[PDB]
Amino acid sequence: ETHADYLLRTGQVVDIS
Amino acid sequence: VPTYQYNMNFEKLGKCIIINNKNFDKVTGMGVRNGTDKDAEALFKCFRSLGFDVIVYNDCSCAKMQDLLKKASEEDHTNAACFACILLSHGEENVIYGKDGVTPIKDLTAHFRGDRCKTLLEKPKLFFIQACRGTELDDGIQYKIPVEADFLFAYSTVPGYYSWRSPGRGSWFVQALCSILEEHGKDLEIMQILTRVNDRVARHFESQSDDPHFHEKKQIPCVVSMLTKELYFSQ
Repeated sequence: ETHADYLLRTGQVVDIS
Repeated sequence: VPTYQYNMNFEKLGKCIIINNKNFDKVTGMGVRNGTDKDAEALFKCFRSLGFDVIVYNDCSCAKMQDLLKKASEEDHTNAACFACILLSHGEENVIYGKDGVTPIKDLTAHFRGDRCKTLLEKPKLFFIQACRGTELDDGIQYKIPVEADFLFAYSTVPGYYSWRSPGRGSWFVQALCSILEEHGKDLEIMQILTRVNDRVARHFESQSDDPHFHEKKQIPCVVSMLTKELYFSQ
């Protein structure tokens, strides 16, 4: 339920570097 | 004692399948994998340099992917030295996403067991998987033969972890893999290559988002080998 998990389970988190 | 290499004296090095999934159905809510096209383009040129007959299929569904690999194992590989498959997608431990929903990796590779693809017996069967295998983050610190023999899995990450990616530079595992192949693809044995790869993604990469909960994170690849001999891409 945590938004920080939303991104991860949806694989939206990225390296931005 | 010694013992050695896999026979590489064939007309063809082998076939290589690159499945590039960038867009997924709304049903799954999974995000667009921006930068994967940059991964696939890089992988394309590298495996071509090695000598593989590369083919890239885009945004495949679970059935497509399943059928795609099924036929591959049905083709005649007698004149091939080995076979390679590169999976680019979202995933969860033991699974890879398709445009549809989800598919167990076991079923993808299963079609190549020695008793289900005879033209590949005693020949290396390689699978490179660029996908998450969970959502955890690494935070930081300081005669007859086995049907299951001759497989090699080069996972971009360890079980249960997230697999990083630059929208501009592409995923970490792929970026590093292509660098080592470009410089030694035709010089070192697979395990040496995949080892130098582990070293790079491990030392030369470190996340960097604005959100703190994903900052300065690290990743380590996972190489799973059932190979019975050394493998070089140069007879």
